[PDB]
Amino acid sequence: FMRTELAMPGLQFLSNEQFNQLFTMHGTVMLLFYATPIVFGFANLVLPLQ
Amino acid sequence: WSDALALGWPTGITPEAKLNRELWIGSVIASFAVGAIVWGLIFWTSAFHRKKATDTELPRQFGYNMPLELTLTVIPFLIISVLFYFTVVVQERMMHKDPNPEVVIDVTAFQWNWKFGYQKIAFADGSFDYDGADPERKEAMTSRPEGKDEHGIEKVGPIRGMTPEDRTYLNFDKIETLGTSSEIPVLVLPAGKRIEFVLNSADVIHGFWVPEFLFKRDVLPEPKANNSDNVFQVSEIQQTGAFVGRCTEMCGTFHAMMNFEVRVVEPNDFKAYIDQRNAGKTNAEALAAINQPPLAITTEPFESRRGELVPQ
Amino acid sequence: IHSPGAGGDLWIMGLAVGGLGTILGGVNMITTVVCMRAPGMTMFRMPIFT
Amino acid sequence: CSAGQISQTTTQEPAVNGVNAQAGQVSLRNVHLRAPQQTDYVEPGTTVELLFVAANDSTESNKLKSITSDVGEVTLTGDSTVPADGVLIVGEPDGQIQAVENAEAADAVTAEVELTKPITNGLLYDFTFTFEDGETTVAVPISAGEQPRRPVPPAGPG
Amino acid sequence: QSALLRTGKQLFETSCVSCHGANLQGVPDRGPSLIGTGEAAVYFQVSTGRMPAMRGEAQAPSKPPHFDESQIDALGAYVQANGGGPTVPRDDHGAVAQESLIGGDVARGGDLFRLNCASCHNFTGKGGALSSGKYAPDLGDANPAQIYTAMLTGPQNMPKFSDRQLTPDEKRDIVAYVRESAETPSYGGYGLGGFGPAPEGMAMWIIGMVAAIGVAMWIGSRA
Amino acid sequence: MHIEARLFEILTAFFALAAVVYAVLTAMFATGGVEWAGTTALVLTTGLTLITGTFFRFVARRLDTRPEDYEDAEISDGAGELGFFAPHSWWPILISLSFSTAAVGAALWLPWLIAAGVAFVITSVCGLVFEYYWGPEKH
Ligand SMILES: CC(C)=CCC/C(C)=C/CC/C(C)=C/CC/C(C)=C/CC/C(C)=C\CC/C(C)=C/CC/C(C)=C/CC/C(C)=C/CC/C(C)=C/CC1=C(C)C(=O)c2ccccc2C1=O
Ligand SMILES: CCCCCCCCCCCCCCCC(=O)O[C@H](COC(=O)CCCCCCC[C@@H](C)CCCCCCCCC)COP(=O)(O)O[C@H]1[C@H](O)[C@H](O)[C@H](O)[C@@H](O)[C@@H]1O
Ligand code: HEC
Ligand code: HEC
Ligand SMILES: *C[C@@H](COC(=O)CCCCCCCCCCCCCCC)OC(=O)CCCCCCCC[C@@H](C)CCCCCCCC
Ligand SMILES: *C(=O)CCCCCCCCCCCCCCC
Ligand SMILES: [Cu+2]
Ligand SMILES: [Cu+2]
Repeated sequence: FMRTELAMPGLQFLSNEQFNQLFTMHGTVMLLFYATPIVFGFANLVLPLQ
Repeated sequence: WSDALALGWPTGITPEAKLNRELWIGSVIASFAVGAIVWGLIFWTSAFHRKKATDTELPRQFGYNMPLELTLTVIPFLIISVLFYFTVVVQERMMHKDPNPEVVIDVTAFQWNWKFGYQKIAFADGSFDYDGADPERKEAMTSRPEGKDEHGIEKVGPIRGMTPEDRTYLNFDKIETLGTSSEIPVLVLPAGKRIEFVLNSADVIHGFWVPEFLFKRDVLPEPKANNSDNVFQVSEIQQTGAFVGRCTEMCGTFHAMMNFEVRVVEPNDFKAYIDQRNAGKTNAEALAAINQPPLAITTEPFESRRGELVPQ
Repeated sequence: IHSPGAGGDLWIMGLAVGGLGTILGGVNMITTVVCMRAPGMTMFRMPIFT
Repeated sequence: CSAGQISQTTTQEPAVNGVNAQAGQVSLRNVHLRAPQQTDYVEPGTTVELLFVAANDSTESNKLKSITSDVGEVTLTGDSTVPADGVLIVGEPDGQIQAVENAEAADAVTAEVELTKPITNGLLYDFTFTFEDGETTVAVPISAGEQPRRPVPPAGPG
Repeated sequence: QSALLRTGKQLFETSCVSCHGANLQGVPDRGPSLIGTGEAAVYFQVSTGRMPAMRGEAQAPSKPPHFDESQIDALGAYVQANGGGPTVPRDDHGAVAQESLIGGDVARGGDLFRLNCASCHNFTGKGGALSSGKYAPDLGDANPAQIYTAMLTGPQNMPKFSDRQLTPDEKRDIVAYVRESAETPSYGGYGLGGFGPAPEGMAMWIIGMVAAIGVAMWIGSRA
Repeated sequence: MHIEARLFEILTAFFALAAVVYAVLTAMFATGGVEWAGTTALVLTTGLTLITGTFFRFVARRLDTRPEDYEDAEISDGAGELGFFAPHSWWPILISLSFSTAAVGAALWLPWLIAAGVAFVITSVCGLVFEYYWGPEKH
């Protein structure tokens, strides 16, 4: 959604605050809800095995 | 070749910007050399395929090369130490803090636009008997004799005896080039002079960044109380003309709509502009009078409409 | 004062809840390595990932 | 996505009686009529005031305010060419603060209309505000700015 | 006042010109024009802290005030001078009147509140939900001056109750009822919010039914 | 547990050095003297590592070399009764749900929901802790 909006100079389909929420939650989700929880996902996966 | 190798760094317009660009070119050259050698190593060890001629015999199975490890952990330290020395010498000219600025601009950045005060002007050649106002810096000391209770509390104030709604840290000036949502502010500066910027934020943190200054600073609400050196100087601005400037820290929803301009004009043009602003006139009127486009030519105050598909 | 909405608050508490799970997960992996190990796996022979 | 491009808060008119007419370079704000009426209509031949604020949008100015007259013969006493990246406050809307309390160009461009036609509160009456840039019909209302209730007679049950 | 107007303009310039130009004309599609809104509207909004709004959404939420009493007065005076409109009530000294706004009659205030206010807020001043993302805030936090100015001006989706529609006496009575309902202790135990059926059913199903089921598990056997 | 303790001892040494140098170079050469945020954080992460390493060192000195910590140890040496490891349990999800209720109560400032979530957290933690100690029903 950020990419589609940023492809053109105008605000085609997003609003200023809707875009602002996107990188907050994208940055949040990807880091804290995908990247940090999956180190313990891999740890739980193989660390006892290893 | 330099422009392409700069990776889209604008050619600076100040001595500090030029020096920073040179440091960036050097550091990018070093980084590309390191990347080239490492990518060569990777694409050359990719030539160590499992050759079908490899019989039932596993590789050398060595690992554990102490001298090679020592060499490749010594050289990176040398590289980064050279880069650090260059960084420090360049940093030294990040804020020389010359106690004799040629023009001082009070840059106060509120929610979603800018305002420029022209706190003081003192040309080295001798001119501009001008100064900032500061009658309007009125405090908000909540030092009432008594509060809700009957006696005893005599509350002074939450923070250092004052209230968060203080705004005393802000400074105000006679000539204010306030930027409206439909009128991009154009701070006009004399060419060839030393320009100091005293940076402040009315409401929230955001960031003053003139991309062609090759330098940004974060206008914070109360930099003095936050141990932030908001005020920063620029030794000179060689090239004239209009240079875009942008907001480079989170301001709120309209963080992308805080663009401004820093129009560098000749010292005589600045004389005329400041005289005509002392006379009752707006920034656009003064620009037109000094025969320079009134509206920001590098950017527009684009639509206040929430977007394209909104029904007007 | 700025960003007064509920979404901002839910974000703050959502990280606090998720943060605790990350902290507790760190206690398991660090305690697992320190305590639970094979009879011959010394600390300098456990794999690099562990 | 209640904070998208079509947002309630952003798409709001001011909670004021006067209408808004952005047509033309100069934008009209809180344009209403002060026409205190004691009965069904404000009878023709009685002068009532036309309050509004003309705010200039472009600083490059449209300070003329040529005629701004319609059915009612609106006359602009103390007319002046104020709007230049600024405001022109024709009259004194109820509650207006006397920011000066002195005769600055006498009245501040007060617009008054001799009706020549009955008007009453609750109706909309077209007024053509014409600056040198252009002309715009505004459909001004009647506003009882700060006047309290007029005592309705007590009712005798029947 | 001259200096008050100057201070109000100063604060306006560095607070809200991004949403209503220096002329107070509304910025198209960011904020409405402040011409005619009035000192009362400015006081209500800024004192409640609602207005220095940092997002465009269904409803601008309330939040801690961004200006003290003197600065709020400066903003209100500046906006009144620019546009001219309703003025916040004030007492003999000059400060915003709050105790004076407590109407003597409270049954009349309650009847008026139920006819007009409870429509969307609640029986006893709690909040209520509105069409799409909007809501009526709970009145417990509003002081008498804020309640009176909230009636006097329609902030957003609240009908604007002019003085002719609700004369200052009726508005004072409504303020008195609001304060009484907010500060009145709940007779007959903890008042579960103010909403009866939903909080009460939840409290039943949790407290009473967990107690009953746990006591049944204690008395009886598992098999 | 010699290496286990030494890891934290090394970390403590590094963090103590970092805290000291930060405090000195911030008390002098900073805009407003000691930063008091980075300084305190560095001091108390030094404390984190110091506590953990001190406990590990106490344990290492109190313990004879384990098969785990002993090079050249056969599997039979460590073979024996491993301790209790909790089998299947559905109390963790209830604890997480109760803490989520308390968290949403804190976010949406709902004191009633905060109280309910805290009560549920107490109940769920009690269930988890008592899971393997609750005796048979006595009828
Ligand atoms: C319900 C059932 C067993 C049906 C059998 C299948 C059948 C013959 C269906 C034909 C009828 C049809 C068409 C049914 C579909 C919909 C339906 C049930 C309509 C009729 C509704 C009716 C008259 C009776 C249903 C009553 C019923 C069995 C409710 C669930 C009761 C149970 C097992 C509760 C769990 C026990 C327990 C510890 C409860 C307390 C814990 C909490 C908080 C549970 C969640 C919770 C509940 C359960 C509330 O009721 C509630 C009410 C108001 C506010 C909040 C809550 C709330 O949070
Ligand atoms: C066996 C029965 C056991 C029952 C327990 C009884 C609890 C006793 C509570 C304390 C004594 C009685 C208080 C009576 C006086 C009183 O009413 O208490 C209010 C407080 O109220 C709150 O805030 C809540 C505070 C949180 C603690 C209480 C929460 C208990 C809940 C959890 C019990 C029900 C179970 C529900 C489970 C939910 C989970 C579902 C899964 C306090 O004033 P205040 O805080 O200012 O209320 C505002 C006005 O002012 C203002 O105008 C008004 O406008 C409002 O803003 C108002 O809040
Ligand atoms: C929907 C119709 C509506 C009715 C009629 C109405 N209100 Fe409201 N009220 C609202 C809405 C919507 C808001 C939100 C305004 C805002 O946030 O700017 C509000 C806000 C308020 C506030 C602000 C509270 C705070 O803490 O910010 C008060 C006080 C208030 N109303 C009291 C009253 C009183 C007194 C009446 C007397 C009849 C009344 N209301 C009638 C809907 C209504
Ligand atoms: C875009 C962000 C925004 C900023 C920042 C902002 N406003 Fe507003 N203003 C709005 C919006 C949107 C409304 C109508 C919806 C609402 O009030 O929630 C409004 C309405 C108002 C109203 C009520 C109008 C009426 O008719 O009831 C007043 C008074 C007001 N603003 C004054 C101010 C003052 C004073 C400030 C500076 C302290 C300010 N505003 C800052 C956007 C803003
Ligand atoms: C503004 C428009 C544009 O955005 C979109 O259209 C994206 C919508 C994505 C689809 C969302 C569906 C709702 C979630 C369903 C989850 C399963 C529920 C069944 C089980 C109980 O759209 C909008 O109007 C709003 C867009 C924002 C939507 C946010 C959704 C946030 C999800 C959150 C409530 C958590 C979901 C729980 C998932 C549980 C499954 C794992 C256990
Ligand atoms: C409404 O007011 C908020 C609009 C938010 C705009 C951005 C859209 C985010 C959607 C991401 C996916 C949500 C979670 C998906 C769960 C299945
Ligand atoms: Cu910015
Ligand atoms: Cu900003």
